[PDB]
Amino acid sequence: SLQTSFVTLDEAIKITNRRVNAIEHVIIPRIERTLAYIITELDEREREE
Amino acid sequence: QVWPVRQVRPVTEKLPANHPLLTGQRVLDALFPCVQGGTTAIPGAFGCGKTVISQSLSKYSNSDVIIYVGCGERGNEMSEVLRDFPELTMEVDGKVESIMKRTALVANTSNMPVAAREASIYTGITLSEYFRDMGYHVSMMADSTSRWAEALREISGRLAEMPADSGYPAYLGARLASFYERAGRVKCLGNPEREGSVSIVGAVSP
Amino acid sequence: QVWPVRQVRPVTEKLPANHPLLTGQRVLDALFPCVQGGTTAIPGAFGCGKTVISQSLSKYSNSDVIIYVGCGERGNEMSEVLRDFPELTMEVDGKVESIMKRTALVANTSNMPVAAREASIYTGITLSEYFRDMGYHVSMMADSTSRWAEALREISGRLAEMPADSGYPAYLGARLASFYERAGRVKCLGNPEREGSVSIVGAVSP
Repeated sequence: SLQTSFVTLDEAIKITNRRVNAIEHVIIPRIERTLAYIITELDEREREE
Repeated sequence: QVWPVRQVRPVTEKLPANHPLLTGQRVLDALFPCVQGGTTAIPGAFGCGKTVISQSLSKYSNSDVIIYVGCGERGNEMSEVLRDFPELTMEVDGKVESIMKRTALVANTSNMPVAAREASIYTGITLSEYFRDMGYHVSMMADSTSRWAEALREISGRLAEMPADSGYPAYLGARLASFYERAGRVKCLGNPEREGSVSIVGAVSP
Repeated sequence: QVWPVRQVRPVTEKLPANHPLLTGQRVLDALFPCVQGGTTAIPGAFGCGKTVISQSLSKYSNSDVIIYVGCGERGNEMSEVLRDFPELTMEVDGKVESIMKRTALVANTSNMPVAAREASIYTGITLSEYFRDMGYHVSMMADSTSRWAEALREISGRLAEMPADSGYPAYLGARLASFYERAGRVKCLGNPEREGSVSIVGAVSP
């Protein structure tokens, strides 16, 4: 019982660790880069006005 | 004697820095030293601790004179240095002599005019220049540089300039570079051919 | 023949496209083709150097005459094309002749005067129009129209008009539309009943 639960736990832990790795190292950079772009465009428009 | 502010008194020559800046704290000295006559940047945050370096530099230091400037500060540091006149005394001769004799204070609140805040930072360099001409070694505490940047932004807004970047004017970086040009070890016009140095420690509040 | 540059040459009637414009690259021919007499745009940031794509278009093409014009590029582009075209040679119905005999150049580097560029583009379209009346197919590629836009911005700004969008004038759109409108496959006006055609390959610099 112990070792069967151990291997199932290993499967679960590797998949969830992979998921958190993916979301953290993928989703965020695009988000803050778009934040930089949007603030830059807003400031440019204001200076032109 | 009367000396205008927006320039540098000429010096005979600049020599390379060749002596460490002594610091009482062993950390920041044997790991990340600062050379005498150099330029340093320290961050500034509410409660992180800035007096820990200022007091140690004022008391325990190979420097000859201290000058503290700033804009938009409180009277609390002023009363602190008042109390440190007897307390943080250095016993070079085994006796209590006040750091007042070895230091000069200048501070401004936010009630003061914008140009006063703008020009106090230049004034610090002017005083340090006057004392480095004497053949001495100076240390500058250019507190609250971000407040100086805001004062310059306000001045430009008054004069109706274009917001080059983030509201700040165009020439901020050039002015900062000119400000930090005034440092290092030098030797000035005279008969005995003395030598001196000037170091800067600008606080930055991101 | 003395001919004003800003006035359209009269024609008989307009006609659709029927024949494909040859493209050397497998891509842009089997995927995004262009017609012999249409209009194309190639916006692309720096680094790519799409000028070489323009060179490939001029070098090989099923057209009859090729006219290259320059707007604020470097003389080195001229250097490649002038050095290379005399070397290159091809035949159609017998003897082989260098492709330099079937091409015309209008060089204009950025060091040249600013306002001259507008003129240069207009002379280019005029030359291609005259050869359109000849009863041929002429593919032109104009490089760096953004330089023309900047020059127009600059003449306006110096003349002190009120900028419309991004600092550029209020009439860039109509001017560009009219400049591109001089194109298409038409039927000439003559008893020998020629059939002319002209296409444009404008290059945009984001």
